[PDB]
Amino acid sequence: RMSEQGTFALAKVQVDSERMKAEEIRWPHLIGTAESMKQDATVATGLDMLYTFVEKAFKDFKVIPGESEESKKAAKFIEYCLKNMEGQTLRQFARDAATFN
Amino acid sequence: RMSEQGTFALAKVQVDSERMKAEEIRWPHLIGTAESMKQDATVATGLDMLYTFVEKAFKDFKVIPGESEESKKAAKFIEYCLKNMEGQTLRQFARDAATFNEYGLSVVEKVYTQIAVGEYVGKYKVKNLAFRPQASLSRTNPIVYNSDGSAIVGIKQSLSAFQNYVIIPISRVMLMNTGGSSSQALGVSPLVGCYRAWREKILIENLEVVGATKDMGGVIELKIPSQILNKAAMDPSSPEADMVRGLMSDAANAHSGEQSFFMLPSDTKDNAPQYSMTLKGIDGMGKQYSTAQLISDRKKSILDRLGAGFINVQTIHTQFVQRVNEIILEALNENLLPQLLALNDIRLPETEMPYVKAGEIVDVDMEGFSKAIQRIGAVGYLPKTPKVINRV
Amino acid sequence: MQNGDFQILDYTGLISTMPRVDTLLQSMNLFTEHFGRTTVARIERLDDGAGDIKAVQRGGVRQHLANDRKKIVNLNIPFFPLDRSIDRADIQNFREFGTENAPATVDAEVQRHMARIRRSHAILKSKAMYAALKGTSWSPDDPVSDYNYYDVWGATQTTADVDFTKLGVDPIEVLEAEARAHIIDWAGDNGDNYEIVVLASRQWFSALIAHPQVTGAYSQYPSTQEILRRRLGGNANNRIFEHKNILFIEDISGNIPAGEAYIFPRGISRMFEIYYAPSDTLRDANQAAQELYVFFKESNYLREAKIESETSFLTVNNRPELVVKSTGKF
Amino acid sequence: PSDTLRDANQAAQELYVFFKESNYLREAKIESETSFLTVNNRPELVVKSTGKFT
Repeated sequence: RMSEQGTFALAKVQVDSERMKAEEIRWPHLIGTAESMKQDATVATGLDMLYTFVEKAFKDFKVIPGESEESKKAAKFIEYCLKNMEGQTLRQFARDAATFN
Repeated sequence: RMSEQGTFALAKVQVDSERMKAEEIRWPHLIGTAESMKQDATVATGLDMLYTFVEKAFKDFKVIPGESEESKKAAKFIEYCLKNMEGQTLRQFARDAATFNEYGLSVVEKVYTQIAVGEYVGKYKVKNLAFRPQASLSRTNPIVYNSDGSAIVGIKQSLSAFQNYVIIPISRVMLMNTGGSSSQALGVSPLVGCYRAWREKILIENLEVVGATKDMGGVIELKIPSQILNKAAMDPSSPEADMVRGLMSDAANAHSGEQSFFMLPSDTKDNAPQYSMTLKGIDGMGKQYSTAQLISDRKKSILDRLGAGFINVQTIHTQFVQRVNEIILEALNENLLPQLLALNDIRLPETEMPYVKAGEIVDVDMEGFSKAIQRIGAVGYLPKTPKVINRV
Repeated sequence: MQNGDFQILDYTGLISTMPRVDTLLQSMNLFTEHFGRTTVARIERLDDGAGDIKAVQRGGVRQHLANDRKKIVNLNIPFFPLDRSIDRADIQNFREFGTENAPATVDAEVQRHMARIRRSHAILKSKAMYAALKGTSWSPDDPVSDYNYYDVWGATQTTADVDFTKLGVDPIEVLEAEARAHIIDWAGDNGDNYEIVVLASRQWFSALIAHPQVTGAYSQYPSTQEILRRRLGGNANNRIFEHKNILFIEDISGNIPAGEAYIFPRGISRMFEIYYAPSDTLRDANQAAQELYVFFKESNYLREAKIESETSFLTVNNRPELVVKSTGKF
Repeated sequence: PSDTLRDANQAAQELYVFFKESNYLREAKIESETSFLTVNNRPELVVKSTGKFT
């Protein structure tokens, strides 16, 4: 029928996963262990090369419109908004977004 | 005649298979042993590469309609429903469904909702293909059968998953499993088999680290008459005590440099000298087993089960990914689509059922494809249709 | 196969034997099966009839009728478990006893135990129907039910005794007069031409045929069913005979006491019934019962294997009136 | 954390619940555990108030 019969269990899947980690890589500590890594010349280099191509991809971006005349007008407005953020560019956003690595 | 004369014996085929496993890889424990694996840098890497191509295949999916006009309308509605789940995409579903490569099993529940405003007002979409994590399932009996071991009536979820810090009918659930026949509800995880090799691989790596740390070859040894050592211990304010304290610090700092040398008294009391300084070495033969090649054999042993053994250097890896894609498509084509059309009373013949086709995992070769079109085109065997034109 | 230390020999074959298990009553299909939910059952009786009218003077008093009669009963059901276990020592170093050198496998022992349990359950079910036909339930060492249907419903056991030593008297002339008259007068409903069947011990059936009357009946002209030159019931183990619109059957099983025979009619509605109750398990509790439950468990620690089987049923005879204890004298 | 060997020194959750079946179809059990402390870090800004009535 039209009724959920369960939960995603977000609050449990986390609490099992924090135990099954060495204690130097649990949430409140991983922020420090990341920046105390990176200063390894093989770890920095791997991250730097990854960001090199991510920035390249989101530099010459394009907006693909539909077939109707309404979509073409909407696509032009989208391109203006994404290219006119006050003090921000998609390259900066892409290199901030990619920090989940 | 028209009568069954046997049972699938689901409830027995399981109970033999749980005994014939080492106890660290039986159902209620395998959930922990999987996540205590993965943290091996060869095991993670094999699973990550597998999910890389599974997500790619189910990204640019397509629905292939039939010939009649009715099928074409149904195909369009199917594409809308599969691309408009509230908060879900097929890439997320594909990467949740493919978890049976870790636990032999995957549970997805189908929820339908009515449309309020849109192109198909009055019809029923699918709200979410709700993934039920294997860890949140029942640790005792996950799957419940008939009074006999013939068929499955539903799947049980633990009551502890409804808390912050029940039996779901089988008709609502899409089951995917691998590594076993149709009579093994709890499929065989690809990590079964690897397990013994992973246990050895780890132990050997531990021996290498401690072995390299403890190879004190060339360490400095000093011999001093015990008269000086004993006098210092009982007379802290005697000249012997000062020289002993100097040795304990000078010897620690004894490196090789521009001014390194040694000067010792040359007195002799017996066949052996009073003072001496020698650099130790292994009096015999060193280790023989060459633990390096032991690890390499076990790494190739693990990656082969996932088809990703080529990193140790159409392919085996590409054919392995196709297996996972086909299992997901069977559940999607045969369990969701017929039911989804039934709710919106779209009843069609067998030959007019549309089906979903996954994308291609290997990129098209521009050099090969361009010259393939010419060779077919120069003879006239290629039809003039927009389908061919849009391929460029 | 190995002979003495320095010699060999040839293995030839295997010989196996097992006692017979009877299925005649099962074959006759005289018992209807009911699958309940609880362990208690109810039966409703409603007996009616009529009286006689006496003459009275005209214009005076009148006469009045009586009323009907009702009865209600309740019953319980017994339980029958059966378990066994398997240990390492039973297969550690024992040769399979089949091929020359195949080691003993757990599967073979499991199949042996399956066969033994099935045979035991079949034997118990067979004995249950024989006990029920005699007018009492089968529940050894379980005085909880011990139901004597003759006492429970209220009745008496008709004898219809026969003597075979009188060569000048046909035994059938007593069976007819007593048994068939009693059955007709006690059918309860308004029927006709009920079929009569007889179960006889080996001694009784054998003595009956040898009686001079029966032999003289068929000797002087062929007729059919040639007793003298053919065999009763052909080559089958269970002999069959039919004389004077009656069917006679020999009890190979030997459950019937030697010399005794039971006479009962066919066709009567709901004379025999059997009920099954669920087992003591959460899966089957309060559910629909089944004929037999079998379970098997392999220890997750690899050091044990166990087998489990249980069942629960009751056999009920709803009319003790229509069973006659024929007894022979020799 | 709960006292179970799964999460010894691993993490914490508000409420753990477990359901068990004997696998012999003859028994089941229910479990639940919690472990928490309620702390008022500043016992300075809570003021008692007692009242004499009548």
